[PDB]
Amino acid sequence: NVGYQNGFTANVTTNYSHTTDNSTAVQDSNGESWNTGLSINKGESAYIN
Amino acid sequence: NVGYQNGFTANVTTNYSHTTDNSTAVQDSNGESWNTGLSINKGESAYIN
Repeated sequence: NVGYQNGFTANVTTNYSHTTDNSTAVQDSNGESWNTGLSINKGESAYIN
Repeated sequence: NVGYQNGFTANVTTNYSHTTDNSTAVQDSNGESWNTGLSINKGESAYIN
């Protein structure tokens, strides 16, 4: 960066950084389910008397 | 960083830090489904009279 801060001024900055990281989690689940069902057979679909 | 401000300027910085965090999450779920179905037998496909 350069600029006019009471005359000329200028600066050169450099930087570098390093990270380590570690984490942990758990998870649950509990659920229900329903179902129905129908079926048919066309031909011999009914009886009589 | 080095640079110019009314002469020579220099600085050297070090920096370090530590972070910890914890979190929860709760998720509901609801849904429906439908299903149709067909079958046939090639060979003795249809009875006649």
